[PDB]
Amino acid sequence: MELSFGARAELPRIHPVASKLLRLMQKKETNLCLSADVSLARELLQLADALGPSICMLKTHVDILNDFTLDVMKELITLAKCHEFLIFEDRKFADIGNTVKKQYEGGIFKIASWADLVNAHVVPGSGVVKGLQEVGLPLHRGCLLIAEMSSTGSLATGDYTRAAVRMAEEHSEFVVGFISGSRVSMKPEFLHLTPGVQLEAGGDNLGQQYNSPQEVIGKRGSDIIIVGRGIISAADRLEAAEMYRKAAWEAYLSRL
Amino acid sequence: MELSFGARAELPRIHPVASKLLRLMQKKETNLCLSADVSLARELLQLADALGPSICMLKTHVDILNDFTLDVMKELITLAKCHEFLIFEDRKFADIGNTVKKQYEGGIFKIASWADLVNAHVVPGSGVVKGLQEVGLPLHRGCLLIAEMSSTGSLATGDYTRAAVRMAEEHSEFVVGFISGSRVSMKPEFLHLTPGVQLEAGGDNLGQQYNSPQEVIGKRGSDIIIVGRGIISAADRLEAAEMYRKAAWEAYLSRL
Ligand SMILES: O=c1ccn([C@@H]2O[C@H](COP(=O)(O)O)[C@@H](O)[C@H]2O)c(=O)[nH]1
Ligand SMILES: O=c1ccn([C@@H]2O[C@H](COP(=O)(O)O)[C@@H](O)[C@H]2O)c(=O)[nH]1
Ligand code: NA
Ligand code: NA
Repeated sequence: MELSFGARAELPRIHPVASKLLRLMQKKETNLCLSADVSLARELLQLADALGPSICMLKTHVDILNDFTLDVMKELITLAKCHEFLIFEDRKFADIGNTVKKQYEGGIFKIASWADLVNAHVVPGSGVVKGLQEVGLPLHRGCLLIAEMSSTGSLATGDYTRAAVRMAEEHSEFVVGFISGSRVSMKPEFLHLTPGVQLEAGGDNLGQQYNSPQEVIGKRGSDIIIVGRGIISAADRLEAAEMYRKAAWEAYLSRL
Repeated sequence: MELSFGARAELPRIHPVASKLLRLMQKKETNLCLSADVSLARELLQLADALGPSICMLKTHVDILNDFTLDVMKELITLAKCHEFLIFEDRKFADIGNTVKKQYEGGIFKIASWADLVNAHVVPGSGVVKGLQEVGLPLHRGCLLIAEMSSTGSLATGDYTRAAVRMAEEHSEFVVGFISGSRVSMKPEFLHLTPGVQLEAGGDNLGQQYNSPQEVIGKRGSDIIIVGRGIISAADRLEAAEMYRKAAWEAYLSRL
C-alpha cells in the first residue's frame, strides 16, 4: 500500500527533482524543511551550514534578504550540495503566465538559476503553471502548487483545493507536489509539504495557526514539515531542528 | 446616483490615496493605468516621462527590472510628482501576514518606501491585509485586493470574489479598491481597476484574455483600465496611450 520515501523515489511517474529529494530524505532520515526566515545573508548561510545535515530542504524568501546578491545564492548552493538538501524559494507566483515567466527567470533575483523548487498559487488558472514551466522545464526545475494554507480565513478550501490537485496532476512534467495542510492527492508521486508547524499549540497575531508534526505527518498524511519560528527564534537552532526532524521522521515511520 | 471621479474624491469615507488619485483623474481626464512591463530602467523612466501626462497611474513589476536600484525608484517618483500619477507595484502579496509585512517593507526593493499602492490576493485570509497594513498605515499607503482575474481558468469567482469585497470593506483604513473585471463593490469609495484590456479582441498564448475599454468601463462599470502590451508593444507608445486614455475616458463619461 503505502510506500517509503525511497520507494516513492523510484515510481514510474516520479519527477527527477522529487526523486532526488525523496532519496536524500530517506538517506538522511529527514522530512524537515527549514523556513529560513531571516534578513541577513550571514545568518542564512550559518543556518544552512549548521542545520544542513538535519534538513531535506531549505525554504527561502529572498525578497526579505536585506543584503541579497547572486553570490549569496552561489554560497547557499555550495552548502546545499555539501549537506544534500534542496533549495525552495517560497515566491508564491500568482500572476498571469506571461508575467510569472519573467518574474521567475529575470530581474535581480534570477530565481530559476538557483531554486530547485518554487511554488505558485492556482487562483490565476493554469496559465500560471504554463508560464513558469516555460522557464522551469528547460532548467530542470520543479514546482509546488498551493492547495491549502495554514492561516485563519484561508480561501484555499473545497473546490479551490480540488482545482489545485487537478492542475498539478495535469502538469506533472513540472509540478511535483503541494503546499497543503494534509494529503490532498492520492497519487504517491506528489509531495505534500506543510507549513504552520510547531511542537506547542498556538499561532501568531497575524493569522498563523500551528499544528504539531505528529498531527500533520501522522494524522493528516503529509510528507514534509516546514518550520520557521519554531526553529529560528529558539536559542539553539541546531537542537531545535533536531527536535523537529525527529518528530516528523517518527510520525512518518509510524504511519508507514 | 452615480458620482463623478471628482465628487467621489470628496466622499466622507474616502481614503486619502484614493482621493488624490480621483482628483488627478478628473483634472487630467485620464482613467488609464500604464502597465510598464519592461526590463530596463531607462525604458521605464522614458515611458513614465513621455506618458505621464496621459496616465493616472503607472503600474510596476519591479522584480522584472534587470537593473533595479532604489535610485531608479527615486527618479520614477520625481516623474510621478511632475506629471501627477500614482505608482502601483503589482506585487500580489499572497502569504501569511507575518511574511508579507517583511516583503512589503524590507529586502532590496523596499516597496513601501516608493509605492503609493500595492495589491494582495485574498486567498490567505484577512491576515494578509493585517500584515501589510502594519507597514502601510504608518507610511500613508493604500492597497488593492484582487477580487477577479483576467486569465483563463481564474478561480477568483463567486464566493471568492464576495470574500474579497467583504475583506476590503472591513479594512477600509488601508484598502482603497480592487483589481477586478467589473464593478464588484456597490460602495463608491472603492476604486475598480481592470487589467486584460486591449482595443482589439484577442488574448495571449498563456491565458490572458482581452476586453475593450468600452466593455470594461462602460458595460462592466469599472473605473480604470490597466494596459500593458497594447501600449508597450506599439511603435508609438504615446499615441497608443492617448488612444486608450480617450477610450476609457469617454466610456466613463457616457456611463455617467
Ligand atoms: O500556508 C502557508 C504557506 C506558506 N507559509 C510560509 O511558511 C513559513 C511559516 O513560518 P513559521 O510560522 O513557522 O515561522 C513562512 O515563511 C510562511 O511564509 C505559511 O506559513 N503558510
Ligand atoms: O487579473 C490580472 C491581474 C493582473 N494583471 C497584470 O496586468 C498586466 C496586463 O498586461 P497586458 O496583458 O496588457 O500586457 C500585467 O502586468 C499582468 O501581470 C493581469 O493581466 N490580470
Ligand atoms: Na524529519
Ligand atoms: Na482614460
